[PDB]
Amino acid sequence: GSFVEMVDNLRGKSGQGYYVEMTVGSPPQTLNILVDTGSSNFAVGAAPHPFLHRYYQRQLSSTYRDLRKGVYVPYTQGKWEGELGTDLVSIPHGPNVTVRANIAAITESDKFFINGSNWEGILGLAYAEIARPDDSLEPFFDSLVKQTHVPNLFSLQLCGAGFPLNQSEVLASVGGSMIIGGIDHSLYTGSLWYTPIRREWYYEVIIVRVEINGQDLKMDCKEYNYDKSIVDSGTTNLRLPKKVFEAAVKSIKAASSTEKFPDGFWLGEQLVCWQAGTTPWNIFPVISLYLMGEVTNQSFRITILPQQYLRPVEDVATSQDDCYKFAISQSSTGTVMGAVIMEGFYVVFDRARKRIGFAVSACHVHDEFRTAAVEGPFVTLDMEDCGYNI
Ligand SMILES: CN1C(=N)NC(c2ccccc2)(c2ccccc2)C1=O
Repeated sequence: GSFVEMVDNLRGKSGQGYYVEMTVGSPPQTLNILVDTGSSNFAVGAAPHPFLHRYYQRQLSSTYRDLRKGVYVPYTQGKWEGELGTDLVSIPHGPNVTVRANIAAITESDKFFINGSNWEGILGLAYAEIARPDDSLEPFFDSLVKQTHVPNLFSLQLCGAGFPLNQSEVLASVGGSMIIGGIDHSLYTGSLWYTPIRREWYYEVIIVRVEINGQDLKMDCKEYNYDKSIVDSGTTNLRLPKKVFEAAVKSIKAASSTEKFPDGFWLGEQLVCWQAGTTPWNIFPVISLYLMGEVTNQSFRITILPQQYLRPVEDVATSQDDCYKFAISQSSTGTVMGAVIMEGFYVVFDRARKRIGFAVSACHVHDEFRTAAVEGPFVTLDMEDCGYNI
């Protein structure tokens, strides 16, 4: 492990997000910032909000520069709005550099901040193409690489605890690592396998085959990537296109048929509980996603356990039962490999070589009988046809 200063610099959990400490302005203002590979703006709370105990105070920063431009960011379940500017930014448990970066000072929001998440802003790590208002607003990572000698690569080890963390525990617990400019070999086991970044906007990838307990879902592979497949630390669940979700849920139900679960469970709305320590992991299947390899006609697979796709939640009665929600849900916007999937792996965002690496995480939750896996190669034909075109 050659990046000790950055190891264990994340906190949080899949449901509320994983965050890294950052500083903004002169003198430095410390904020906790959501690590989001699914967006491209660096945006921070800059006005009082009921869910924020701190926020960016531009009037207190001598290095603040006003860009005299507003930004309006609506998304499916809410929105944020703010004022654009630039300031000096650092990552205390990061590279030892300070950069001048764009900052959207959030002045108004709806269902953006999450009560008790402990973060006050978001770090959009994807590409300029999806930055708001447009691609002229340089993302943080682009600024960092341009201004310093930091290599154009970052890697994420998101560590799910495998059980619920209360308010005190989640603040005191290590949630993982964000390695800026490198790969830390202590964070994974086995080999790193790489899939191409199809296009630089979201971190888009191509899924070529899906299995549930080794059984091929047998859908036309274009369905798996309709209308895109992305790697997103800012999404909790593994989200699948409607038809893929319907086929996967049918297969997962069939594999786990020895126990009947309510419709609300499969809809990802309701929790299910078992007496302490009796979760029947073995009845649930493993899920393998095959990804396009770097070599022509070659693929590899990543395999997750129910310890990844069943998200630990506290019981309504804070009982001694072990409870979970089903963290696979449908999408009308393509596949999303969210935090519950990323929790199984060390994920290398190799922007320099336009590729994403996956290896079994040193912190993935498993049992004595099964582990997550990253394996290959497999001979896979016409993988280009798996990609969707509008
Ligand atoms: C799926 N997803 C995401 N990865 N980041 C969010 C986002 C952020 C900025 C602009 C559009 C979407 C997000 C993250 C945290 C809270 C709210 C929204 C979002 O909705």
